[PDB]
Amino acid sequence: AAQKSFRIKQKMAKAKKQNRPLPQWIRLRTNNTIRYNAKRRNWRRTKMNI
Amino acid sequence: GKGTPSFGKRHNKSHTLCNRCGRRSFHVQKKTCSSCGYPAAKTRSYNWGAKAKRRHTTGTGRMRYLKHVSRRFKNGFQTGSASK
Amino acid sequence: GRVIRNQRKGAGSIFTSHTRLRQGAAKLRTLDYAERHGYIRGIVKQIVHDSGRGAPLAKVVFRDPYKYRLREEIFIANEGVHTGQFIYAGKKASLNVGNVLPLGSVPEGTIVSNVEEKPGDRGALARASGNYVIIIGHNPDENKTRVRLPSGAKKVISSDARGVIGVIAGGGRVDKPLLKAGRAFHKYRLKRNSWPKTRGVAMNPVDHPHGGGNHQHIGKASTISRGAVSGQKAGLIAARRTGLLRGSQKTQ
Amino acid sequence: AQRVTFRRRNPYNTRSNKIKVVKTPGGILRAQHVKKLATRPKCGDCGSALQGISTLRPRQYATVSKTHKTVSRAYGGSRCANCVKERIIRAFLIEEQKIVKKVVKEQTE
RNA sequence: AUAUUGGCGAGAGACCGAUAGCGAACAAGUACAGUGAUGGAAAGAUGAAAAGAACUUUGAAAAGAGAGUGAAAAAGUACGU
RNA sequence: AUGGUGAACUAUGCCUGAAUAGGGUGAAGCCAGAGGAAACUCUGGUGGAGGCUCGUAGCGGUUCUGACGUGCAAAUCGAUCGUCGAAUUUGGGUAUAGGGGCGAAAGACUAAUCGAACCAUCUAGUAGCUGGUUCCUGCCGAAGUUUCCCUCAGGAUAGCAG
RNA sequence: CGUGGAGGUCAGUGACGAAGCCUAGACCGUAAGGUCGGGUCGAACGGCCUCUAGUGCAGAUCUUGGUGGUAGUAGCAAAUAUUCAAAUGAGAACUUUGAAGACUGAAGUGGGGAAAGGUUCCACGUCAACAGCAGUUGGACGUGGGUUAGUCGAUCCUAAGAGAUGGGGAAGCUCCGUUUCAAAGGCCUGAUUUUAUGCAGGCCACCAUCGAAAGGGAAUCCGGUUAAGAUUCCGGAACCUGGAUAUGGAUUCUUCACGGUAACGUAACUGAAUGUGGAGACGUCGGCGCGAGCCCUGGGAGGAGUUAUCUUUUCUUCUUAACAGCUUAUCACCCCGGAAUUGGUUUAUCCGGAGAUGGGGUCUUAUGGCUGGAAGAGGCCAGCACCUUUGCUGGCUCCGGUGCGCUUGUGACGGCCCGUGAAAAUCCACAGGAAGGAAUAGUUUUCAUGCCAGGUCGUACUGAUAACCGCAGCAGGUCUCCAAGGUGAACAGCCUCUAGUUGAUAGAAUAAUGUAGAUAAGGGAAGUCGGCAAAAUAGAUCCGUAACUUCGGGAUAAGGAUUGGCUCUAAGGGUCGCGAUCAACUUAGAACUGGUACGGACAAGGGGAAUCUGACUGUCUAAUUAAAACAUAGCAUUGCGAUGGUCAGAAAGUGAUGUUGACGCAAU
RNA sequence: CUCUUAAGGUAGCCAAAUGCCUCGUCAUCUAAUUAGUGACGCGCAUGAAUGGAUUAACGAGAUUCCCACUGUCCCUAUCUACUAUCUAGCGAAACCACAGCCAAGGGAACGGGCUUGGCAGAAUCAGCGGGGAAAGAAGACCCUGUUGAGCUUGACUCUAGU
RNA sequence: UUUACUUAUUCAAUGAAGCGGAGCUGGAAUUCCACGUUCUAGCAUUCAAGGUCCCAUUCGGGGCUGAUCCGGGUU
RNA sequence: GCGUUGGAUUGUUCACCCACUAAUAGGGAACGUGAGCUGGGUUUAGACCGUCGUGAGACAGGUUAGUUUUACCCUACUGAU
RNA sequence: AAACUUUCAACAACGGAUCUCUUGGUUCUCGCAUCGAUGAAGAACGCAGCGAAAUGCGAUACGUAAUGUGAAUUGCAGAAUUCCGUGAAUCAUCGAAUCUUUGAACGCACAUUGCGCCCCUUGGUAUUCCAGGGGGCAUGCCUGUUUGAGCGUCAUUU
Ligand SMILES: [K+]
Ligand SMILES: [K+]
Ligand SMILES: [K+]
Ligand SMILES: [K+]
Ligand SMILES: [Mg+2]
Ligand SMILES: [Mg+2]
Ligand SMILES: [Mg+2]
Ligand SMILES: [Mg+2]
Ligand SMILES: [Mg+2]
Ligand SMILES: [Mg+2]
Ligand SMILES: [Mg+2]
Ligand SMILES: [Mg+2]
Ligand SMILES: [Mg+2]
Ligand SMILES: [Mg+2]
Ligand SMILES: [Mg+2]
Ligand SMILES: [Mg+2]
Ligand SMILES: [Mg+2]
Ligand SMILES: [Mg+2]
Ligand SMILES: [Mg+2]
Ligand SMILES: [Mg+2]
Ligand SMILES: [Mg+2]
Ligand SMILES: [Mg+2]
Ligand SMILES: [Mg+2]
Ligand SMILES: [Mg+2]
Ligand SMILES: [Mg+2]
Ligand SMILES: [Mg+2]
Ligand SMILES: [Mg+2]
Ligand SMILES: [Mg+2]
Ligand SMILES: [Mg+2]
Ligand SMILES: [Mg+2]
Ligand SMILES: [Mg+2]
Ligand SMILES: [Mg+2]
Ligand SMILES: [Mg+2]
Ligand SMILES: [Mg+2]
Ligand SMILES: [Mg+2]
Ligand SMILES: [Mg+2]
Ligand SMILES: [Mg+2]
Ligand SMILES: [Mg+2]
Ligand SMILES: [Mg+2]
Ligand SMILES: [Mg+2]
Ligand SMILES: [Mg+2]
Ligand SMILES: [Mg+2]
Ligand SMILES: [Mg+2]
Ligand SMILES: [Mg+2]
Ligand SMILES: [Mg+2]
Ligand SMILES: [Mg+2]
Ligand SMILES: [Mg+2]
Ligand SMILES: [Mg+2]
Ligand SMILES: [Mg+2]
Ligand SMILES: [Mg+2]
Ligand SMILES: [Mg+2]
Ligand SMILES: [Mg+2]
Ligand SMILES: [Mg+2]
Ligand SMILES: [Mg+2]
Ligand SMILES: [Mg+2]
Ligand SMILES: [Mg+2]
Ligand SMILES: [Mg+2]
Ligand SMILES: [Mg+2]
Ligand SMILES: [Mg+2]
Ligand SMILES: [Mg+2]
Ligand SMILES: [Mg+2]
Ligand SMILES: [Mg+2]
Ligand SMILES: [Mg+2]
Ligand SMILES: [Mg+2]
Ligand SMILES: [Mg+2]
Ligand SMILES: [Mg+2]
Ligand SMILES: [Mg+2]
Ligand SMILES: [Mg+2]
Ligand SMILES: [Mg+2]
Ligand SMILES: [Mg+2]
Ligand SMILES: [Mg+2]
Ligand SMILES: [Mg+2]
Ligand SMILES: [Mg+2]
Ligand SMILES: [Mg+2]
Ligand SMILES: [Mg+2]
Ligand SMILES: [Mg+2]
Ligand SMILES: [Mg+2]
Ligand SMILES: [Mg+2]
Ligand SMILES: [Mg+2]
Ligand SMILES: [Mg+2]
Ligand SMILES: [Mg+2]
Ligand SMILES: [Mg+2]
Ligand SMILES: [Mg+2]
Ligand SMILES: [Mg+2]
Ligand SMILES: [Mg+2]
Ligand SMILES: [Mg+2]
Ligand SMILES: [Mg+2]
Ligand SMILES: [Mg+2]
Ligand SMILES: [Mg+2]
Ligand SMILES: [Mg+2]
Ligand SMILES: [Mg+2]
Ligand SMILES: [Mg+2]
Ligand SMILES: [Mg+2]
Ligand SMILES: [Mg+2]
Ligand SMILES: [Mg+2]
Ligand SMILES: [Mg+2]
Ligand SMILES: [Mg+2]
Ligand SMILES: [Mg+2]
Ligand SMILES: [Mg+2]
Ligand SMILES: [Mg+2]
Ligand SMILES: [Mg+2]
Ligand SMILES: [Zn+2]
Ligand SMILES: [Zn+2]
Repeated sequence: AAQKSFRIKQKMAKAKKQNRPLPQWIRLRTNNTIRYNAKRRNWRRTKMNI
Repeated sequence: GKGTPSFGKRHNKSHTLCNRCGRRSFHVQKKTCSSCGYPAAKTRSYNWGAKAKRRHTTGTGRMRYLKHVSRRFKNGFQTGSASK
Repeated sequence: GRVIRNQRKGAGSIFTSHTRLRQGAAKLRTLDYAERHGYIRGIVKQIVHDSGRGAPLAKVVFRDPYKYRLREEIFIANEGVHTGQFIYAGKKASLNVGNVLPLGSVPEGTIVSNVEEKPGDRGALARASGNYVIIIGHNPDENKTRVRLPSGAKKVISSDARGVIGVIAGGGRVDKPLLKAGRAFHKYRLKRNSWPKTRGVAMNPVDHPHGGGNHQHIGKASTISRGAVSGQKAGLIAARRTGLLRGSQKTQ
Repeated sequence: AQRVTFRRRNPYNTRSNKIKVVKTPGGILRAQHVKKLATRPKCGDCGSALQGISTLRPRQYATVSKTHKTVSRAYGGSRCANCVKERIIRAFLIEEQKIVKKVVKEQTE
């Protein structure tokens, strides 16, 4: 809203920090079932619902 | 109206984040979480809501202390040190 | 099958009185030693309009007999009371318009207003604009005063109950046609949510006893027993008679 | 012509969001938010505006000297001169009448 | 002595074998939907070992054609059959 | 049926804010003048009233039964329309919760849900009713009739069949 | 007959290839099926005797998944519109730059915000997917950067309301109630300084708390600066609050100031409890006055454009913040004076022996002027140097006018109400007079100057025909501020300036049928349920206007005429001393003039005579019904005097009406 | 004078948004009127705040006539833009037992198939609305069910309250 | 059935402030009556001055009365 | 074989009348023909009346308002390769 | 005759059936008794050289201490190889600690990272103002302590 509560801003900060692709050195680990970031969020696709 | 034109007026949140459970089920005007019942002392749960109980029950978090209680019992709640 | 409107009124959600702009409860002074034995003189500071009330109110300032300070009271102004007028309240006060006297201290035929039903309730009777109570007699033994109320009822009150000499100001108010739904709207906007009124015969059977039918009609007698229950008391409750009133009032 | 914007986040024309269009030394038009105007202090007896009293918002009176808020008379920045004079005359005459009433009571008994 | 679809620790089965078996064999009460109470998936398998195709060539490139690895590429991560 | 969740839509009250060109008409009040024996009539100005009126923005939604009707859209688009200064429009805050609310009343509205919302559970609710009911071959092989039934699309009973 | 699993057995088959799968190849069985070969493949599996079942599918609008024909089909057609060239690139209708043509046309397609979103902002790299064509571009992808506050908000106040406590109810989850049937208290200080506290002198209370990013409210502006932040950074210049403080000033020998007849003035100029008053603090509409900004316009000092011709011309720059000092109003008030021949006076008719007019004064500082801030800033130019940071050097930034103008602020008024249009925090003042107070000196941080500090959270961007909601990059919906020129009554329509955009898949043809827009001889509703649709009318000025009527209307009734352009004429004003000078539009008339056109586009009533019906304005079936339905004012009936009427609640020491009281509330 | 159960339709108003008969009768309006209007009234079944009669003004209400006006029509024609069309790119859905030429016959009494005839030649494009008893939806009408629900009432059985 | 009593119960108010019974003073016959406020939009608060007694001194402090007593039943 | 009409009233089929005409014959085709239209009537939900019903409501009685969806497939037909 | 259509086969597609796998589920049995104001369960936010998650943890943050084992961890980087050692490890064990903001949740509030009060202390002259650090302040109830209230009430001076 541009006048947001600190709680909201903290949640947005966490969302920004976790808005990234999978680290590439994962997928090199020994067993590594993980293929991609399946929890990736985008502002144009799925809203955080606060 | 009542369909697409009415959905355009939806910009006022009925619920916000709950301090106790963090679910965005804290009704702003009722000042009551629809999910966990905050600020009631008891946590809201119902025996008809078995799935909700399972969602929020013990073991669904990290059990910061309860997870070690069992090992402490197995050792008999000892108090000293291993004493090389 | 549905809770009817008069039933819904009792929950007091949207049917509470709109009291924001009101000046405060219009009450006599608390019945104290000064009024019980002598009199106390106050001053009429303002005569003001009360939202939702036809009669004007008089703000009257008295000295506090026990502490150095002023106490403002909200009387209902009697007609002829003016700002800067000295008001005398008590057993020993004079028989002048605006004074507050015990009912037993005034002669028969006195016109009073804001009359206490019981001594010290600070005014219950003859409070609406233009209304008044008439003192019609005293019974000194077992001290009581017989009075006539605006409705024409005769009431026996304690002789220590107080009233303001005169008639409530603002009389004749209902003589002017409202002339307009908007004027009724603005009248009730400052009283309560009782307007406009949908006729029960214009509703469906679920909504009202009078609802339904291939014609608008009550269907059964609109006179309803006093012993009827909530949801049934629509129409003329416990009516002794109906029809255009032809004859005299004040039944003997 | 140059058009201006609100300088606060309040976008509504409320009583506390009044603006005036001023020209700056940059040669450009800009909104300047204006405080609500002050009401003159008023006589406690008649309600008329008190002569000689500065007209400020309530808390501004804490930032000015006593001279701006008072008048050198028996009721200063509380009652106007005519109301004070009426108080003088009423007090004197009523006290004199009290003396007269007392002596009349004493000489009628 | 009795109860025990919860908790902790164990031993088992003429049980099911990834549309089955718990909803969930997998970052599953997850992703996601709903204002909300709630609702709630899909999704296992290269190969013994990445040895996951050096290098050449065509193409802007993705890629192709060779070459090569491998028991097998009629196993090329769009991977057992 | 039991226990919960909703007034972010909308209905209504409240609290606090905000919004509404330009015209027509020309009410009270007021000024001057004329006629008249008088009583009093009459005239010209002034003024700027009204849930007045034409008509913007707005709010609404009449008709084309126009467009579209696998849509731009689970209600829109165009033209034509009602209304447009008060029972006006509207933001935000607040209150009223399901046999309950709210209703200038249409059984309307109460989150695309209303002649009783939504969610979960009771619940795999019951169904004389509809649909389906999974390999082969061999042998035998019907009934739609009797009686009783709150029975007449069902059953019991006897009969027919293995 | 076949399937999953189990006991037994064939010391069964098998990496020299189990199972599975494919196979118009072979064999057996009537059949369910069984067997073999070939291919594929890779780790298990089978015959027989028995055991056992979640054991056999074509269907159930079956379930889940997958796939077709339809079909390269329907279609990708609203929002006026694109074009040329270059650059980049593998590739350009779509990217970038330039050019051109257009549009939004200030009630924006502009500039900001509120809710919401949450990084979408910005840069670099970059195109697999997404942008229903494309793509080198992007709100995409990858990686990073970015949001700076004592003064702007939150924070604080209370509003409708929400809600603990004390109590009461409820089996209970919990309900009521918000000052109540409560022993509900901190702050002053005599004295104490065995310790400024306990004992102990003495002052105040009918009560938690939450509730507004639009209400209330302490205080900040200008210039510059970034890729992206700015009332936050930088530079300068202020202000408020809290605190600490020392000088100067003031005051005092008549201790707590003087002056003015007064209204009141001031640099100050003691003041506790307690009390009182004010501010905070309030509707709407109408005209009028004033201010600001804008618009229009003259002269001049610059820059630019046009220049065949004309144009002392067209466009553009010429600005001044918060804050501070002096000064400046309407209203209001004071002194003198005593008014009928009543006068003063507003657009609006109010005022005066309760003291007018008049003369002279006082005040509020909205507001304006001058000055400081501050020209050093910003703006506009010119002459220079220029491999960089880029730097200079100078000049000018001046003086007017106008108004039913637009927007906005404000003042004094007036109209309206059975409507009279918040609260609290907070700040000040007054009354009072507790107390403390001076002479090799006391008094005053409401006078000036000086010192210190001002935390926390938000701050980017969009705000919508792509950043919100609507399944989406959806023709829908979603609160608000600013607002140029012309025409014109006008925020209408139409054109333009600033700003922004040029985005909607394209190309080619021009069949039918469509959708949208038009026209039509003669007739003129014969069409049709029905004039549905369309047409006709339309602005303004002048003339003229019926029935009926509640006397207000009907009414723009009806029905006529005129309207361009040009050249003139007349009338309507200010200021100064009849004259001088200055100034803006509105009205009326006349001549002339033309393909008799002229509200020339745009814009813009069809009218009349009646019947039914509802009085009117208003309201509803969001998404098939707008009506005669509902409401309404008016009328009438009903109950009720509070130990009450009507109505809530499971109950309550519980509620609504009720901050009420029959001119009321409640029910029809 | 009576009697049904008290009274017995007054003032008004009407084939009226209330009149069956009914397109009532009379007048008028028209060339012609089941329309309109004005009358009439033993009025199936008008009528007095279940308000009667009337009413100026108002109305996106219903209705008749007239003037103007017109492509509503006689009776059609023409023009513009965007489609449709063709191309590049992009690319769905409904629906689908199997499919798609008829006549008659019989047949579950209206065949694409069966019988008998007629016939019958690849692959197709734009249109089109005869048919596919075309699509859309387990007919909403109707009946049945010992299936409900909303609503009503001296139904049966209860119940808050009082 | 009508009536009394008040402490149960019930209602209401107030910051539970003046209630009940006596008394002093005056008037008039053991009884009765009276027993601080009414031209005026002023003011009314500091244990109240005053009177009196005590102490203790330079500041002053305390008691009584002013303002009757009794019952503690808030009304 | 060929034609068999224009109108007033009514949603109307029917009826009736005016008028022209050679004549204003009768019928069928799913009482032809709604993915051809239209929607006046009938035939949901709004509303009014009268009669009936205690009432909710009823009326083959009157009245007013009331969304008419899809072809691009196959065939048929019209034209075109 | 092609094209087209249809059928079959091969190869290639589409798709993910079948088969074989199985650190999962399901059911049965056996044993055990241990959450929390010493702050639980749950939530929010953080923490790694390079992590978005899962898992672990809490500013001592994929962990500290202790004990055992005895040389790893491993995707890369880095470190170490004395590793005949109080010593690797994402090891096991686990008795000592830490344990942000919360949460029954406790100074008051909470749609605020809002607002107090007390004590000790430090800095700014500073008991009073501002700031930093440390420690505190919920409610009901019980026992006790202390200080009190009531002519409820006893005795005593009187
Ligand atoms: K009824
Ligand atoms: K002053
Ligand atoms: K409009
Ligand atoms: K129902
Ligand atoms: Mg709805
Ligand atoms: Mg809400
Ligand atoms: Mg209230
Ligand atoms: Mg009424
Ligand atoms: Mg009504
Ligand atoms: Mg109705
Ligand atoms: Mg009922
Ligand atoms: Mg009834
Ligand atoms: Mg009806
Ligand atoms: Mg001053
Ligand atoms: Mg599974
Ligand atoms: Mg499988
Ligand atoms: Mg929902
Ligand atoms: Mg697989
Ligand atoms: Mg192989
Ligand atoms: Mg709301
Ligand atoms: Mg109008
Ligand atoms: Mg529309
Ligand atoms: Mg249509
Ligand atoms: Mg279509
Ligand atoms: Mg209905
Ligand atoms: Mg079953
Ligand atoms: Mg046989
Ligand atoms: Mg059957
Ligand atoms: Mg099995
Ligand atoms: Mg094999
Ligand atoms: Mg085959
Ligand atoms: Mg293998
Ligand atoms: Mg089975
Ligand atoms: Mg099958
Ligand atoms: Mg079958
Ligand atoms: Mg199927
Ligand atoms: Mg399927
Ligand atoms: Mg196409
Ligand atoms: Mg289209
Ligand atoms: Mg377009
Ligand atoms: Mg360009
Ligand atoms: Mg335009
Ligand atoms: Mg334009
Ligand atoms: Mg960008
Ligand atoms: Mg694309
Ligand atoms: Mg592409
Ligand atoms: Mg490139
Ligand atoms: Mg990015
Ligand atoms: Mg501020
Ligand atoms: Mg409560
Ligand atoms: Mg608050
Ligand atoms: Mg504010
Ligand atoms: Mg910015
Ligand atoms: Mg600065
Ligand atoms: Mg001086
Ligand atoms: Mg004068
Ligand atoms: Mg404005
Ligand atoms: Mg910003
Ligand atoms: Mg912005
Ligand atoms: Mg914008
Ligand atoms: Mg969206
Ligand atoms: Mg003009
Ligand atoms: Mg024509
Ligand atoms: Mg013509
Ligand atoms: Mg004609
Ligand atoms: Mg006709
Ligand atoms: Mg015809
Ligand atoms: Mg007709
Ligand atoms: Mg029309
Ligand atoms: Mg006319
Ligand atoms: Mg007329
Ligand atoms: Mg009406
Ligand atoms: Mg509708
Ligand atoms: Mg409609
Ligand atoms: Mg009505
Ligand atoms: Mg009659
Ligand atoms: Mg009749
Ligand atoms: Mg008639
Ligand atoms: Mg006709
Ligand atoms: Mg009657
Ligand atoms: Mg009737
Ligand atoms: Mg209307
Ligand atoms: Mg046939
Ligand atoms: Mg036949
Ligand atoms: Mg067929
Ligand atoms: Mg044949
Ligand atoms: Mg053929
Ligand atoms: Mg077609
Ligand atoms: Mg067809
Ligand atoms: Mg059926
Ligand atoms: Mg059905
Ligand atoms: Mg039966
Ligand atoms: Mg039932
Ligand atoms: Mg037919
Ligand atoms: Mg058809
Ligand atoms: Mg049709
Ligand atoms: Mg038809
Ligand atoms: Mg119809
Ligand atoms: Mg109907
Ligand atoms: Mg009846
Ligand atoms: Mg902890
Ligand atoms: Zn919660
Ligand atoms: Zn005064």
